[PDB]
Amino acid sequence: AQVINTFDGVADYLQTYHKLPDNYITKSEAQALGWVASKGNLADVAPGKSIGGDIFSNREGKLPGKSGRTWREADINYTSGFRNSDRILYSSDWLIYKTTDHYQTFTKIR
Amino acid sequence: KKAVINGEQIRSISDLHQTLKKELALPEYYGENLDALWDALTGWVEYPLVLEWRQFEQSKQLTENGAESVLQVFRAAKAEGADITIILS
Repeated sequence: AQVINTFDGVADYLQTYHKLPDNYITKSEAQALGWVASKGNLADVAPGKSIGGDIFSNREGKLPGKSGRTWREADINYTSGFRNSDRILYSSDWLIYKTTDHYQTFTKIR
Repeated sequence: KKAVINGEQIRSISDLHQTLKKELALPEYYGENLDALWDALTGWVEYPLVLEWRQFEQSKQLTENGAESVLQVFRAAKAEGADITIILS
């Protein structure tokens, strides 16, 4: 399959192809496959996949907002079990940020 | 899963997030912010979930609009489809 799930791998991919790598599925899609977050069974129902592609509402307003710009997020460094605290954030106009502390702080990387 | 918040005991927005951390069995890395809460309510917490928020008004005081912003994430999660029942008493 060749899973791409690193900050720079996904970031590069996001900027070069304007979409996430094939190893990503939204929370809703994971669910339809039998994902029960509290079970930490994502790898069991969708091997090689990670949660990604869902709209990021930037609720603390930490990321730069702008008219017409929408943010999305995707899990980074996930392989199996329960979800970690790493996320990649990308906007419609391709600004890329990351967080490794569950959205407390962000670092711009592109 | 059941979660209880005694509003009259919430003295800060910090108190609120730590109470939620415990009551919802959130990950140890819980970001203690609105984005981390949404992420926990939609990709971590167990369902069905019942949030009983007692003395909501009193907690609304010692946290500013914080209590309201936290409540909105729960309602937003419910709207997203999460099976969450909110009791504001």
